Amino acid sequence: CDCSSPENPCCDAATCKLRPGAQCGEGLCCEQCKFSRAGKICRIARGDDPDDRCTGQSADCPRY
Amino acid sequence: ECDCSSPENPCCDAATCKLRPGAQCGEGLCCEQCKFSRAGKICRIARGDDPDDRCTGQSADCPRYH
Repeated sequence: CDCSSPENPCCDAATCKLRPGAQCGEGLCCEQCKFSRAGKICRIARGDDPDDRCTGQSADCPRY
Repeated sequence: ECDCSSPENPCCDAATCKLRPGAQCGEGLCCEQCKFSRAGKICRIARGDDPDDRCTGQSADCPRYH
């Protein structure tokens, strides 16, 4: 399934796959079942590291 | 807090539980030896007329194509 919970409205109940038009159902870079905009900051870094940012292409917040 | 779900994962420094030097990931269909898979690698086979899902080259998840 594309959603770990059957309560999640981002997935069609009948198939447990993403509902029509949906790109995601969870993650720091998921907003109303769509990918966050590319470059949205999703993890604050410390020391001299760059902040992590959303890809536009995925719902996880990857290491930059 | 941590970059790996399990302390056994060698992709993370044991002392900090953050990604070891040079690592980009520790898990996921688009993670290969603690590095992101190449952009466009197929990571989920689709059916009917759907495009297959592909790795981004900048994340370790396998996202829905768009």
